[PDB]
Amino acid sequence: EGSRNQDWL
Amino acid sequence: IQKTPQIQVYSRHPPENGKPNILNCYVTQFHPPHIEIQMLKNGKKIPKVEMSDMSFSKDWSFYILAHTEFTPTETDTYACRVKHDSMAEPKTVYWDRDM
Amino acid sequence: GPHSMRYFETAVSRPGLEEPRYISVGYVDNKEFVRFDSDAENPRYEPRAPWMEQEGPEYWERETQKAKGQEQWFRVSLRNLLGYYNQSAGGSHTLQQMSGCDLGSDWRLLRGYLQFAYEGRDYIALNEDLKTWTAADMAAQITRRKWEQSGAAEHYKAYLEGECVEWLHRYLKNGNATLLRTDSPKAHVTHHPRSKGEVTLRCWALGFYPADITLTWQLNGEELTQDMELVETRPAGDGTFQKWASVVVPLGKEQNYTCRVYHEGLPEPLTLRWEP
Repeated sequence: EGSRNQDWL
Repeated sequence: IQKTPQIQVYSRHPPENGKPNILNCYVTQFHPPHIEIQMLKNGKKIPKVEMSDMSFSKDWSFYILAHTEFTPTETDTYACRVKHDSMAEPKTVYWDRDM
Repeated sequence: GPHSMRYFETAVSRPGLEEPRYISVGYVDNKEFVRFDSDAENPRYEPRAPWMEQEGPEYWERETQKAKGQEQWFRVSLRNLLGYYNQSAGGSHTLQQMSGCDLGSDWRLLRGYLQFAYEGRDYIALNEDLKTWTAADMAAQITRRKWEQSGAAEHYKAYLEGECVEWLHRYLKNGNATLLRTDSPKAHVTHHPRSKGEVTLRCWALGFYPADITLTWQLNGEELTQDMELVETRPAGDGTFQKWASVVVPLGKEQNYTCRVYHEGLPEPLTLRWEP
């Protein structure tokens, strides 16, 4: 199952 | 910097003149991922060429397998031709049944 | 042996009123098991291993939904990066991400990964401690500062330590033996006369799986890793792989030389000499 990135780069 | 593709051309099974086989063109280690690959029979574009999906390596590099059905003969030559931003001219690599 | 799960994500921006192409590939024990491509007919996560049929439509809902969000994330990130590097409109740019799990053979977590690349060069990575960031370029600093500000590492650490591990545990039992496959190599040496009293000995290994393998040539117990030729290991197209390694030696004295092949699925290395 994939992860959800948090704050953008 | 962009990365210059490495190319190998070889058949799936051991070559035997007259015997149907699969020809692979494996291209690796390139960036950016946009690339154009053609497989050639006696200088002419082979139609119906299986092309795997975009993939990359643990070192961030991209690679692709191209393959087509084929029958090696004594006089037919086969080749892979690749165009990619990292190279002025397209590169052609000739199948070599020993390599 | 140990086990792993990875998701390799890519967003590629190309000039236009265009949207970046977002591609996400899942891997369990290095074998592609799921995939999502934003240039698809019907953009969704597709199974790539047979044992993933087992998962019902609800799974695919979540994951593809999860994908659409990542797709946005990459799109914004891609724009910020253009700023950070002072790149002007009209470029071809690429942003990559690897994240995931390593388990020992006790299925106990061994290590999480989270790293990014821009233009195919390391940009930022979560450190093994899963709370500090390594940032390559000067431009990566501002991301680091920002993510240290928001405590991003705690968000990933939760995922890498929890869900990633559990789901991998789940995939492992559904995949079971399937991804335990090994096909051992078959080896021979082809004998190629040279000029100048020589012969080129080529050691071949065919039909093996996984790709990992080592081939060596030995003159008298000594290991000639010295001016032999290799090729990058190559896929056959059929699920197996091939490789070869050559040395150049005096013919007539071919018993002197010996090739060895090392592969998981071998009871023991293969020793072989050119057979007249």
